[PDB]
Amino acid sequence: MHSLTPEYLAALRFDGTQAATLRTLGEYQGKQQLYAAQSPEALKGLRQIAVVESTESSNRLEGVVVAPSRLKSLVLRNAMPKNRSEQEIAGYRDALALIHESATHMPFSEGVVLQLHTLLYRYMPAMADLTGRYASALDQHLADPLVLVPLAMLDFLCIHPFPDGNGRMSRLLTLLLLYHFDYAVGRYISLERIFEETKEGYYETLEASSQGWHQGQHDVKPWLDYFWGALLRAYREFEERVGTIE
Amino acid sequence: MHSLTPEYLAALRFDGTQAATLRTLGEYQGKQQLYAAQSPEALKGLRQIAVVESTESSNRLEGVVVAPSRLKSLVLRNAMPKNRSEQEIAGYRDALALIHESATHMPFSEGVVLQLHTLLYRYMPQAMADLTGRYASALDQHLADPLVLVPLAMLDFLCIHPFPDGNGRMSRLLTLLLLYHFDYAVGRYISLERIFEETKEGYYETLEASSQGWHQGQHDVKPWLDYFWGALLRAYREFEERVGTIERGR
Ligand code: NA
Repeated sequence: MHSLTPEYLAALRFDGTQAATLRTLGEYQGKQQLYAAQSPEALKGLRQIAVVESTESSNRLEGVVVAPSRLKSLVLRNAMPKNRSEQEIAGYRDALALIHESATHMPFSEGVVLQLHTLLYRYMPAMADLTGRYASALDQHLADPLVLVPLAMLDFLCIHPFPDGNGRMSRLLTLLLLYHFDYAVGRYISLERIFEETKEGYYETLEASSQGWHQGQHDVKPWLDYFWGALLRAYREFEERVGTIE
Repeated sequence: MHSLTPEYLAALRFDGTQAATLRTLGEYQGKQQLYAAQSPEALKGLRQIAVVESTESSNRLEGVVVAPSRLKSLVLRNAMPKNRSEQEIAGYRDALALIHESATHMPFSEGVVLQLHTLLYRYMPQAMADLTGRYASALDQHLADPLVLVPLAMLDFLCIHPFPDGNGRMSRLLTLLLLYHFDYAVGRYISLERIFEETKEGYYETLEASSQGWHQGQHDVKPWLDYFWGALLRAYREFEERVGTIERGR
């Protein structure tokens, strides 16, 4: 878990641009409750588009697609999957549904990760060291959660802990950890979709930042800049739908 | 203007702590708008305390004090000053009130700075050229977050020492002015001057520390930034404690 070691984290340095990006994401989080108070009538409409786009993009990034009309039925009218592709959609759908409704009760432990992985594949016929370093980084404030969350996911993808679903699991765990710090934009704007729309950047930054990872000499700036950027696109897109402030 | 030079700003680097601090202040900034509308009563109560503390504390840091009963008659009843001490309390009172009501119509221009310095010495018997245009240039190009530009502009303001007298009080008044330009309105409900006075040792140790090698443009602004942000946090944390009390024991 080279990204979450005390040595690696204590060495991280941010330029004036990154610093401003963090302050800006702090601002968006703070206004989350205002935006809602101003346009609660808009929240339902956003959720349905997000829940569908999330299941659609997260699976399509893995080459899994279903007929457009079946996507609707599986996600919105709880339909039964009839083939391998639909079974992977219903699986992500259930995992996603649980995180949106219980993330604040689900800690980042092997138990929860295995629980979510089990849902993801429920229609199909060193996590201890990751969760521990992450837990230890929070407990000691070794870095802001907007740094730990993305580095933990970088390490998760490098660790490649399950034979299948590591990419989708990384995207599901991203929502889970963001909710632990009340970064709820993921509920009204699909992060999986935002990543799929910047698909090239998503995979280039992950590969660039996972280079030299085994030696602990990897550079996380490419992945952080991309992550914070997608998180901003989500807030700006959420803002463009529920007004602004004074 | 060694702190607001593109080279000095493009060079600044922040550790994991400083980064978390900026994120935290960003969090507080964007939430006191709804935190206000949900507790209007508590505010008006804290405001009549901060306005008195701001004037009391900003002037006492300069060794200027008045009778305890006179302080309230001057600040809350616009009483007329009857000696030099009261004339400085009254001047700050007027400049402070002007900022709390027109800050968003008062850009950081030489005009606004002199307008304020003139008020500060309204009851008394009797450079900024670049600093302002340098800050303007830094904001326009986004060379740094406003939580960096503001504190560095005040460090430069104090090092320039542009007025024969008032530079200290002026820096504290200008701090509130600039913070309002970025929606950091906690200074109205929790006195930033008082928070500085309660930690005066840190206020001066960091200003003297971060101004070493200032003329050659090779000074370390971390001591001052860390102190400033820390003070701005005590203010917001203290605002959440006070609004969480006055609204539970009605
Ligand atoms: Na909890």
